[PDB]
Amino acid sequence: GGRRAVPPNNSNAAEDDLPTVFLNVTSVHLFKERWDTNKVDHHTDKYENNKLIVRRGQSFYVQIDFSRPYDPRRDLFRVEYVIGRYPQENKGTYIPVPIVSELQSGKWGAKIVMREDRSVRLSIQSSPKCIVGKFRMYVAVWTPYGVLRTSRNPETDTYILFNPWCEDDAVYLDNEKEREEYVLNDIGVIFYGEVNDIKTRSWSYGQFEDGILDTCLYVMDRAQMDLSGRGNPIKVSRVGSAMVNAKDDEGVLVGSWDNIYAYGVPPSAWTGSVDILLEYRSSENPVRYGQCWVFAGVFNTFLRCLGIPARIVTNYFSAHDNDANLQMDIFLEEDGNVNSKLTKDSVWNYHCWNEAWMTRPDLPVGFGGWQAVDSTPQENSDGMYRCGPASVQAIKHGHVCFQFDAPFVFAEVNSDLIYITAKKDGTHVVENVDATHIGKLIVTKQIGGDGMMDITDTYKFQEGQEEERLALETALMYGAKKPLNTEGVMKSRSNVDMDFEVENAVLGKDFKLSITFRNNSHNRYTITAYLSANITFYTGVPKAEFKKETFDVTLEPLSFKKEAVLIQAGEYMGQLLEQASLHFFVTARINETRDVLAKQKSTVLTIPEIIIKVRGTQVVGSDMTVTIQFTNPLKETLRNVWVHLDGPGVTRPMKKMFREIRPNSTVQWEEVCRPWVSGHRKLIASMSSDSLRHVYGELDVQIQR
Amino acid sequence: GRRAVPPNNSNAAEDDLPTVELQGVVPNLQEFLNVTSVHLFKERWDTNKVDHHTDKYENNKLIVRRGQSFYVQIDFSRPYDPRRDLFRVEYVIGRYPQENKGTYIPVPIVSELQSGKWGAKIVMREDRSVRLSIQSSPKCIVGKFRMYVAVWTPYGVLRTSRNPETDTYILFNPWCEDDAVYLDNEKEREEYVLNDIGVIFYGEVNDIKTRSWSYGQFEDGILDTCLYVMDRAQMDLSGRGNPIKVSRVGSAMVNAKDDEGVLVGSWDNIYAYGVPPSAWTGSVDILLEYRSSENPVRYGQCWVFAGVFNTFLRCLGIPARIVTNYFSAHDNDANLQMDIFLEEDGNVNSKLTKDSVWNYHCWNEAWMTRPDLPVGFGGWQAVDSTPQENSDGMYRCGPASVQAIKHGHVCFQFDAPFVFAEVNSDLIYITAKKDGTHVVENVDATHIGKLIVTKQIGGDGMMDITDTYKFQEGQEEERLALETALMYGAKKPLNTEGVMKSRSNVDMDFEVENAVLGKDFKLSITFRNNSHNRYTITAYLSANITFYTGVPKAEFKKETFDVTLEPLSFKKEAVLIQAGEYMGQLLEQASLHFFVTARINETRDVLAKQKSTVLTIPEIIIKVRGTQVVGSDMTVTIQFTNPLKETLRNVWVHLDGPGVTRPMKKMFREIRPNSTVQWEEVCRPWVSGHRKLIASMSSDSLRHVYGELDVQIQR
Repeated sequence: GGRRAVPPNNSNAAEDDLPTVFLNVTSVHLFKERWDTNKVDHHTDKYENNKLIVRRGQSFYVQIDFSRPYDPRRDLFRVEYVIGRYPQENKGTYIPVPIVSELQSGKWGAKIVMREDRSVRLSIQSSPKCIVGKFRMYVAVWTPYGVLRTSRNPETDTYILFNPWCEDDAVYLDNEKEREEYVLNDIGVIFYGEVNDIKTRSWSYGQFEDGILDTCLYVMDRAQMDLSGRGNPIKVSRVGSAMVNAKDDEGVLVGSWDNIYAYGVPPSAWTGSVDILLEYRSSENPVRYGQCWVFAGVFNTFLRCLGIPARIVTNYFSAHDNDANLQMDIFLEEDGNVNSKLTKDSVWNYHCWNEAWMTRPDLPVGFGGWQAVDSTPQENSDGMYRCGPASVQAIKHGHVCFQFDAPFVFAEVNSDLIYITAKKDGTHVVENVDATHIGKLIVTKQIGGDGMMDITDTYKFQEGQEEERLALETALMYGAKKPLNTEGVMKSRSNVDMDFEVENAVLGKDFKLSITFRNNSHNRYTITAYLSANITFYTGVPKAEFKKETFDVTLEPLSFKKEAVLIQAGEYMGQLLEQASLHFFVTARINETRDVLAKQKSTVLTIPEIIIKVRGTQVVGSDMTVTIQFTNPLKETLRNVWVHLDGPGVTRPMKKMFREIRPNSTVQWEEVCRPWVSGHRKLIASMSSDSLRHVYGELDVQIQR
Repeated sequence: GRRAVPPNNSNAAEDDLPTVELQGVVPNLQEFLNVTSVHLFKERWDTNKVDHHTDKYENNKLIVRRGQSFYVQIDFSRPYDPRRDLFRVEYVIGRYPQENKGTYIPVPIVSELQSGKWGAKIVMREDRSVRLSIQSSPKCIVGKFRMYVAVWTPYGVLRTSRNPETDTYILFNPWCEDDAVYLDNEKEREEYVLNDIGVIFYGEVNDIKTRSWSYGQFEDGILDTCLYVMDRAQMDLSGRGNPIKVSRVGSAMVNAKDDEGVLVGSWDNIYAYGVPPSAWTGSVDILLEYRSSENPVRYGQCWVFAGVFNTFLRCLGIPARIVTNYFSAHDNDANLQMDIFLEEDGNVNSKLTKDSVWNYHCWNEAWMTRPDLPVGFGGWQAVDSTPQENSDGMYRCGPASVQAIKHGHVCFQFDAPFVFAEVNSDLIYITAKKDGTHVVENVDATHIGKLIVTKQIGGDGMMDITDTYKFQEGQEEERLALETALMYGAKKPLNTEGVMKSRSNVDMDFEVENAVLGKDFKLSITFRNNSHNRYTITAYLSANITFYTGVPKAEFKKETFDVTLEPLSFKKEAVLIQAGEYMGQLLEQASLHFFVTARINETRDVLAKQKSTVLTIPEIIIKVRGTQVVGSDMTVTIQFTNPLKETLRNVWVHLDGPGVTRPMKKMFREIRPNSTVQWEEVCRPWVSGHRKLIASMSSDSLRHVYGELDVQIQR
C-alpha cells in the first residue's frame, strides 16, 4: 500500500499473536492484589479492576518461575510488553525490558532483586514517557537457535497510567493534598446560579468504578488515536475533549439546550459521569443531551481516570462564542430603552470548563501548569470545536499567540460591555462600556471539602492595575480584537451614580428590586429609568420579557434616592425555564446631559431540595436503606417525574419514575444498598419532571469496613 | 437556548428583506425618491473588472476586490435632492445577517472616502441619475453578496427587491496596501494570483521531472465551487475574511474523511472505482465533479491535493504556490530521526526498517500576514493537505510560517514541528544485533531536506527555495535553528554519542545512470581509502521496486562483493541491471531504490548509501493546426506510441488547457505493441496570449505519462 508499510496502530483493543517460537517459564507472579505492594504503592488500589494497574516511571515487582534455576552464565531472557496490532519498539508500542544491573532513571529496565530455586524476583521500571494503555505481557528466552516466547495470557495484562507522583512525568504534582483532590477524588462539586447567588450540586466522577478505565481507552480507540501519542498529556486532552461533544453520531454526548429533549435524558437529570460513559460504551452511540457542566463532568472523569490532574472550573458572566472579540454589544433605543431587535448575543450566567495539570514542552518555559480546556464548542481558527489546552499562565498575561485556541478563552473572561444607541436613521453611537461584568468570578471546589475557591486571579489581574493594562495590550498584538474603540469614552454621569439590586426569591414567591441613584454634582437632574426583566436560559438567551416599567425621576444635588419595584410571582411563574433564571436591565437617561446609565444583574429562583435519608448499618458489604423524599412544591400536578440516585462506592446509578405527583404531596423512594467502599462517601439525587427540573439532593453518608 | 440566532454558515442560504418596513403611530404621499434601475459596470471590458483584476473570470456577475473603490450608478424616479433625499446601499450575506459580524453592511454615502471603512462618495449626478464610488473595507468577508438600495423615510425604509442580477462577489486583494494578503509587486501578483497554469516538480533529485497542471481558477463555475466548498464545511461567514482560517479550514476539506472531503486519497496501484491520481490533468476537472456529485472525487495523492487546494486559494485571491520537497520524512511524529536497521552481517534488515522517505512530496505555500504571531512571521505559510499525525490526529498541517521553521521557532502555531521534521530529519543506521541489542553505526544528516523546489516567476523553470526552510549544512545558524526546535517540541530519541564511527576515511558513494523504461542500465559504486593504510570490505547492494512514497514492494536484485583497497586506493565497482530483472514488476512512477552498505572488516565501520531512480518514460505528442485566434477553430492532435513490447489495454488519453479546451478524455480499447494511436480534436480558443495544451495517459499497465504544447492564441 503506497501510503505506508504498516497500517496505523491506533487501537488498544486490537491485537496480534506473537509467535511462541533451554529454560521454560511455568508461572509469572504480579503482585496485583489490591492490598498488595504494587497497587498500594502505585496508588492504583482504588480501581474496581482485577488486572495489575501501575503508574509509569516507577518500579514494581514481578516474579518469574522457570522450569530450572536461572544462572547468569548460560541464560538470557527479557520481559516483553506489546500494545496494538502493529507494535514497533521504534514507535514505542513494543517494549523489550532488559535485565539491567541497576535501574537507570527515565529508562525501562529490569533488576533481579532476588533469586531462589527457579524464581527470579524482579523490580521492573518503566519510562516516565510511556504510552498509557493496557499492555500485553510476555517472557522471552533467547536460545542459540531462536527465541522461545510465552503464549497469550489475558490475566497478566498490565494497565500503565500517568503518574503525577513521579518527578519526571509531565503530569507531576508536587503536593499530596493536591494529588489527593485532583486525581484520587471521585466525587466533585460543580457551581452554578449567578455571581451573587452561587449554587452547589454534586457530581460523581466515578473514575474507579467497574468499567470506567476500560471505556476511557475505548473512547480513545473510537477517536482512532495513534497509540504512540497516548502517553502525551497534551495530545490526550486535545483529542479527548474533542470526543465529548457528539459531532453528529461520533462523539460521546449530543449537546442540547432546547427545553424539551424530545428523545433523551434532560441535561439536568444526570447524576454523574458513570451513568453516561457506560451507556456510551453499551450503545456505542452518543448519549443524549448534555450541556456545559455535563461535558465537563465526563471529561474530568476521563482525565482523573488516566491519571491526569483535573478540576472543573466555573466562570460567572461568561462571554462564550466570542470569536476573539473583546467587546459585547448591548443595543439601546434612542430614548434609552433596551433594543431587542438587535442585541442578540448573551453573556452566560455561568459556564463550566475543565483544567488539566501538565507541562508545556511545546511552548516556552513558564507556561506549564494548569491548562484550560473547554469541550463546549465555539468558533475558533479550525471551526466550531472545543478550545485548548490553553496555558492558564499565558491567558493571565496575554500571550495568546501560544497554541491551543488561547484567544477564544481570553475573551470568555475579558470582554467589555458596550452600550450603543442605534439611531432611527441607521447611525450608531457608543454611550457606555462596562469593563467589570464578564469574568466577574471564577471558582472551583476547595482542596479540603465541598467549599469554593476563588481561582479568579489565576486568570486575570485586578481591574485598574497596570499589569492588567499590559495583558490587554499583549493580547491585542496577537489577534484579540476590539472592533469598536470606545472612540470617546462613556457617560460622565454628571457625577451621578445609579445601581440596583434584586432580592433573592424562592421559587413561586414575590420579591423586591430596589434601584438607587446617587447624585454627586451640586446639580438637579431629571432621569427616566426603564426596567426590563426577561425569562432567560442559563446561557443568557431571553425567551420573553415578563416585566417592563418606566420611572420619571428628579435628582436633587448631593441627593440619594431609592425606589422599589415588586415582582409578583404571577408575572413570572408562567414562562419560567429550566434553571429559573431571570435577567434585569436598567437603562436610564439624564435629560440634561442626555447621559445613559446602564446596569444588568441576574437572579435564579431558589428551588427546594430532595431529602435523602439513610437508616441502618453503615458497613461495607452490609445492606443500608436509603430514602429519596420529594414534596412537589408546585401547586400543580407534576407529570412523569423521575428521581435519580447515584453514589460512587455505595450505589450503581438508579432512576425511578412516577406518572404524576399531586400538587403538594410527597413521594418516597426506598432502596437498600450494599456499599463496597468505606470512608466518607456520598449519596446523590436529581429530579426531572415534564415540568420542573434542576432539583438536586445529597447526603454525607459515612461508611466503615 | 444555545444561541439567540442560529449560525450564519451558508452563502447559498439567504433571508428575504422587506421592500417597505414602516413603523410609527398615525402622527404626493409615499412619493419619495424611488430607484428605477441600477448599474454596476460589471462588463469585462469595463473599468470595474479591469481595475479590480477580476476580468478573467468566466463570470457574468460583478466580481470585485476588497479595500478598493468600484463604480455603480443608481437611476431614480426623480432627481437626488441632497436635502429631502436620504439613502444608502446595502450588502448582506446568508440567512442571518447582523451588522456586528459584517454580514449586513449599510454603505453610508460619504463626502470623502476614508481608508478602511465602507463608504460611497457621490462622484457625479446627471438628470435623475447618481453615480457613486463605493469602497469596501480591506477586512471585508469574501463571498457572494446581495445588493439592495434603501431609502429612509421619517417612518421607515422603502427598499429594493431581490434582484439576482446585481449580486456582487467580493474577493481578497493582493493589490491592496491594507489587505492582509498584500504583495509588493506585480511580477509576483501575476504569477501567484493571476497565473492559472503551473508545473509540478517530481521524479528524484538527480532526475527532476516536470508536468503542467491547469489551476483553471478562471473557468466557468470554479468560483462558485470554491464558495460551495466552504459551505460544505459549515464555515461561519464571519470567518471567510480571515486568510488564516480560510486556508486552515479549506486545507482540511481536501482529503475526504469519508462522505466529506473533496478527494479520496489513494496509493494502492489499482484505483478500482475511480480515476488514477496520475491521469488528472488539473483541478477544474475535479472541482466541477465534486460539485455535481456532492461527494468525494475518487483518487488524488499529494500533487493532486495541492493542485486543487492551490486553485482554491488563487481563485479567491490568496497568493499561493506548489512546492516539492525532495526526500521527505512525512508521518514524522515530530521525531527528527528516521531509522534504518541493519542485520549483523551489515546487510539491510527489511523486516525492521518500516519507515520511509518519499522520493518527493508537494505541499502548498500561501501568502498572508500573521497577526496572531510576533512581527516577522508573516509572508509565505506552509500548508500540507496530505494528512499526518499531529497535535489533533490525522489531519493536514498549516498554515505553518516558513520563517518560524527556518529559525526553529516551532512553538508558533499551526503544526510547525511536523513540517519542520518533514525537511530536517537525519537517517540513523542501527545494527539490530541478534541478541536484542541495537547499536547506532551510521548517521546521514544530509539526505532529507535535500532540494525544496518550486516553479519560477518567469516561465516554467524551477526555483530552488531550500534556503527558505533551512540554513546551510553544518553552519552555526543551522546549529541554532535546530537547537531551538528541540527546545519547542521536536525530539531526537537516540543520541549519536560524542561520535559513533570514523569509517577510517574509507569513503564510499555511488552513482546510478538512468535508463529509459525497459532498458538495461548500470549502477556504479566507488571506494576511497584516505588513509596511509590497507583494508578489506564486503559491500551489499539492494535494489527495490518502490512507490513514490518510499514504500518497497520487492527486491529484484541483491548482490554482495569483496573489495580489497590498497593504501590510498580508489577502486570502482560497476553493476549491470538488465531490464529483465525489473520490467514485469514495476509500479506507477517507475521508481527503483538502492541500498549500498559495506563492512570495513578490520576497522569494522559500516558505510551505507541510498539513492533512487525513476525510469524515463517518453512524452505524448501534441501538434496544433489551424488558427491561434480566439473564437476561430484550431485542430489539436494527440499522438501516443506504445513504447512497451506488450499491448496496452483501456488506454485513457486526456486533453486539457484552460482558455482553450474544456477538460476532455478519449478511451482506446487497446494499443498493439509499438503501435501509434492518434486523437484529433477541434478547440475554439476563448482566451488570448500564451496558452498551453496538456495531455495525460493512463492505462491498465503503463501510466503516469504526460505531455504539453505552448500555443500562442492571439486575436
